[PDB]
Amino acid sequence: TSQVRQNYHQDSEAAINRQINLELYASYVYLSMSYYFDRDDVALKNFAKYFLHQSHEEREHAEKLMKLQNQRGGRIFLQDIKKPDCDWESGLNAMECALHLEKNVNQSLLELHKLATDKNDPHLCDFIETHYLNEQVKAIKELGDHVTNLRKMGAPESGLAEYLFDKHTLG
Amino acid sequence: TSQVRQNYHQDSEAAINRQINLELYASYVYLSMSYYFDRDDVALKNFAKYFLHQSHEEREHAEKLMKLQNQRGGRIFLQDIKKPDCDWESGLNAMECALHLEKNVNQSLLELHKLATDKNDPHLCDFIETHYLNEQVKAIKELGDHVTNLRKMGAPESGLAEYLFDKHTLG
Amino acid sequence: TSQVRQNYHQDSEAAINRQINLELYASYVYLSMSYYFDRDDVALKNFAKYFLHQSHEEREHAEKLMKLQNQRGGRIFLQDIKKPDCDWESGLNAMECALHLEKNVNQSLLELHKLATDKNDPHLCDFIETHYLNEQVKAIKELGDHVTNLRKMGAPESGLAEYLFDKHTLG
Amino acid sequence: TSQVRQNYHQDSEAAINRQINLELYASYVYLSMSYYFDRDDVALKNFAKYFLHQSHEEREHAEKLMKLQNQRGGRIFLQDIKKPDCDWESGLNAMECALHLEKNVNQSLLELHKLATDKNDPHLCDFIETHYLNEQVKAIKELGDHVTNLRKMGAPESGLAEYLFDKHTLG
Amino acid sequence: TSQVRQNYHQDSEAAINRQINLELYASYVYLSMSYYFDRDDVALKNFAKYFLHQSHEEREHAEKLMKLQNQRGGRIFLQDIKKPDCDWESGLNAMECALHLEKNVNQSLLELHKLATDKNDPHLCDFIETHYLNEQVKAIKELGDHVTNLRKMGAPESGLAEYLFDKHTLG
Amino acid sequence: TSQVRQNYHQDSEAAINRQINLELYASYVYLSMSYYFDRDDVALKNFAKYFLHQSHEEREHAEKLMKLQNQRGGRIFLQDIKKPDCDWESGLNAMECALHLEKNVNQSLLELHKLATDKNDPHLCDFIETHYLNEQVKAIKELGDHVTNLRKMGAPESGLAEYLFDKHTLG
Ligand SMILES: [Cl-]
Ligand SMILES: [Cl-]
Ligand SMILES: [Cl-]
Ligand SMILES: [Cl-]
Ligand SMILES: [Cl-]
Ligand SMILES: [Cl-]
Ligand SMILES: [Fe+3]
Ligand SMILES: [Fe+3]
Ligand SMILES: [Fe+3]
Ligand SMILES: [Fe+3]
Ligand SMILES: [Fe+3]
Ligand SMILES: [Fe+3]
Ligand SMILES: [Fe+3]
Ligand SMILES: [Fe+3]
Ligand SMILES: [Fe+3]
Ligand SMILES: [Fe+3]
Ligand SMILES: [Fe+3]
Ligand SMILES: [Fe+3]
Ligand SMILES: [Fe+3]
Ligand SMILES: [Fe+3]
Ligand SMILES: [Mg+2]
Ligand SMILES: [Mg+2]
Ligand SMILES: [Mg+2]
Ligand SMILES: [Mg+2]
Ligand SMILES: [Mg+2]
Ligand SMILES: [Mg+2]
Ligand SMILES: [Mg+2]
Ligand SMILES: [Mg+2]
Ligand SMILES: [Mg+2]
Ligand SMILES: [Mg+2]
Ligand SMILES: [Mg+2]
Ligand SMILES: [Mg+2]
Ligand SMILES: [Mg+2]
Ligand SMILES: [Mg+2]
Repeated sequence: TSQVRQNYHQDSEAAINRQINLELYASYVYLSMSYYFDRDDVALKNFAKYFLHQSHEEREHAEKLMKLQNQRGGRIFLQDIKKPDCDWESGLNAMECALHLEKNVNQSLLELHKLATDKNDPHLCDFIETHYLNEQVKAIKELGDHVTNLRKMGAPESGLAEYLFDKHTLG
Repeated sequence: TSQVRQNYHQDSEAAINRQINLELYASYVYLSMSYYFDRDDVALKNFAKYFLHQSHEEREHAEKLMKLQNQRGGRIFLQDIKKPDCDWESGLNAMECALHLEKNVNQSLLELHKLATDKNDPHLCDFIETHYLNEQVKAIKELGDHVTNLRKMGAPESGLAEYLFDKHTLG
Repeated sequence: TSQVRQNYHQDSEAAINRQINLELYASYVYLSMSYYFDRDDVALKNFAKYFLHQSHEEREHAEKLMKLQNQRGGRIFLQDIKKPDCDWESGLNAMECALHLEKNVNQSLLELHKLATDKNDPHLCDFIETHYLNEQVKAIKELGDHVTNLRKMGAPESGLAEYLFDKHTLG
Repeated sequence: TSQVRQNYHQDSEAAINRQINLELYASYVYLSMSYYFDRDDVALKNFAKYFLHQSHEEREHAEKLMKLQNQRGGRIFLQDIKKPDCDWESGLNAMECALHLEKNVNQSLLELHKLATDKNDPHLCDFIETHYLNEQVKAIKELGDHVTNLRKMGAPESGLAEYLFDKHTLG
Repeated sequence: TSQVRQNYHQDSEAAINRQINLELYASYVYLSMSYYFDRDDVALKNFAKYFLHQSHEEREHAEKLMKLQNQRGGRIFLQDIKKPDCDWESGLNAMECALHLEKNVNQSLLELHKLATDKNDPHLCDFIETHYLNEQVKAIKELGDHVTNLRKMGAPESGLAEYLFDKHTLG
Repeated sequence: TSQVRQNYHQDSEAAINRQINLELYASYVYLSMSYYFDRDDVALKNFAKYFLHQSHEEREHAEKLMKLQNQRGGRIFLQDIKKPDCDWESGLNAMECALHLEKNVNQSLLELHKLATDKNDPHLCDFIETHYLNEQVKAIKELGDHVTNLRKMGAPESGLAEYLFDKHTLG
């Protein structure tokens, strides 16, 4: 029992542990997407850099939830990080799968907030709002914008489209 | 139907469209107040600059709600911007009408927040808190302070009062 | 009756009030065009910035006519700002509608100048020439140039065209 | 009755007055703790500076709640500041009493937030979250860390422990 | 019994403890005066800053007497800080009450010096002369100067007077 | 079949995929060790920073083997990252477990080199020598040095030992 713990429910402590695992899974998916574009048979350098930066951001999102667990007096509990569920076939197909991943992560964060509201934990509500909810909203909007451009340009059939998008939008 | 929309109720999307129209109406009122003080028969230069800056701020408040509608996957819907409801007769009477306008805009924002709370939209609650609620509180306090000074100085009878307030408080 | 008024006809004072309303209407149309390109299903960032800058310019054109009314001893009279008359369907269709708007605003300014010539108001003629007539001529030429490029590139069918125009001409 | 007051309940106005008194009491306790370490029979200079800085922070927390009362149109109501409830016997015993004080102040702030939630005051909820709740969480964690180090080093029996902690952790 | 104590009488040690309490009471009175001028129904910003600076100075006067108690080998003994004895009704009435407070604090310091002279404590006499007696003389003179200006200007009836004093003398 | 592949055996391509998984496992172990020292009941800040830096280094070791797979024309194949096998009980016990981990990673790299020598792959031998073998030798030596210091200082019984090591060697 922690000398610092106060107003922190056991169900919130477990939900934070489940959230950490998800953030580490998203980092793994973005790492797989990055090295697919570094292959000699795909070769889109800016797509690779974009997905590698997204992988590093998800690892920072996980480390800050681990900081929070200890700040409130909970105890961290880790599980296996699952292999990504997948072949990426093109620049367009990868951005669409990244859009569905960020919407999944956003649904979990909204569920975590409902729980923290039921347990009357206002410090935890503000933590989630401050550091996670507008970041997901901005990230999902950006991926939607990217998917729209690739399609209007002629992807996935026009191989010229993904090459020029690589230079102008990601470059 | 929007590929980015998530946890965003149709009633919240309509209430945001109504909010935009109000912000544009406040910009119009402040523009009318500014050019009344630029008249040769009134001639208070610092009152004119103060009200013109307030007009530009309300236009920025409107553009950021239009940014938000698109971020969440809603669709903007515009209506006519009504002519201001009015003659401004003095520096004091104009500050009192500006105080009643900012309290009207604050009542609408509080209603928008109650709705967003009923629909369990925590990203929208935090958006309103972060960018709108303490700004209205600071603005209403400032106008109250200004009205109190003009009255204690002898306005609207002392024409010396509004001249000296123009130089010391707004100058 | 104004201690500063001289050689300033009542018909010129009313025509200036009508001109102000038009400038504010053009600002509203350009604001609607800007946020259409910020939508997740269109996503042309440079088209959005171009139309937002045009909206701010029309608001400056209106504020300077309000300055002029007071300089000559007239009195400002405001009316409702009408909702824009419209769906924008593409980058090309929006530039064509902007070209027709700037030609409408130019026809009103030419009518205002004919009136000021009939009333032998040479200060008002020079004001319109100095600050409004070559600006409309330059603006209409620019929009004509933009429309010509989009068509020759394959718009509105080639979705690649509007993407590349966004980067090279507006970027 | 205040020309600026809006959506601000009498029960919230009284609870804010009670909160101010508590913040001033915490400043007084930290001032007593500081000068105990400045005594010739204790002589821990860095312990004295640490507790004096904590006293100044609590006085800033009180002044900002007094600013808030006036911002919302309430009226400040002051009571006597009670003498601290105490002999501090060592560096360890003082950090443990500071940990219990910061947890008491946090329980009052959580009660104030529940009240503001019942009265549907969202500006007051965000004020408390922004400026008070993560500060208490960070402060309680820091004191827990300090207590743990002193005990593991051999306090309160090892007089070497508190001397070396003074130089390395607070120095 | 203190290894450092020398030529320091028990009656001087108790009189220093009583002096500390008074300095903390003066800080509390100046804090109440400051936030009265921050109210929306008074609104004199420079009066508020002046009284807040005076509150911080009285807290420094108290901390230096606590430093002195320990320097000479005495032991600090704290009592409750009483609520201020009061409604401030105007800028003039507040300066007059501040003038009577600083004369009360000066009478206590003169009594403390008589005692230190009877006990032949020359280090304590010089301490009081160096750090306290000319400061009270300068402070009382300044308040007398301020009261004289407000009255000659027409206070408390002329509300213009306190506004202009706020800008010129305190601004 | 890869247009760039040359002198690169299928058994080497699989052994590189197994090596990647191990590097990611070591990053996970070092991340768990870091947040154990950030707990309020342990509180060794420099131990936490040391283990977090080691976690980031192992992730860089993995990304460079993924770069190498693609450089030679192989294809990356990912597996689940296993949860760490463990309670860390003290600073000493954690350094000893880190020493055994780095010796395990070194045994795998030596096996990978024997295989690359059997298949006469000299580019792969030099890659492993250049970027991995002296790094493990330096890392194992450093951990041995750390374990020796903690024991000679009195760990795990002397809680003073791990505190002072935290400040002098890691600080
Ligand atoms: Cl708890
Ligand atoms: Cl939805
Ligand atoms: Cl005329
Ligand atoms: Cl109210
Ligand atoms: Cl003595
Ligand atoms: Cl081969
Ligand atoms: Fe991201
Ligand atoms: Fe994330
Ligand atoms: Fe404003
Ligand atoms: Fe607004
Ligand atoms: Fe233009
Ligand atoms: Fe124009
Ligand atoms: Fe603190
Ligand atoms: Fe506090
Ligand atoms: Fe918030
Ligand atoms: Fe003073
Ligand atoms: Fe004093
Ligand atoms: Fe002297
Ligand atoms: Fe390492
Ligand atoms: Fe490694
Ligand atoms: Mg599996
Ligand atoms: Mg935010
Ligand atoms: Mg009407
Ligand atoms: Mg909330
Ligand atoms: Mg804020
Ligand atoms: Mg209509
Ligand atoms: Mg010209
Ligand atoms: Mg008592
Ligand atoms: Mg915060
Ligand atoms: Mg009493
Ligand atoms: Mg003498
Ligand atoms: Mg002197
Ligand atoms: Mg297992
Ligand atoms: Mg080498």
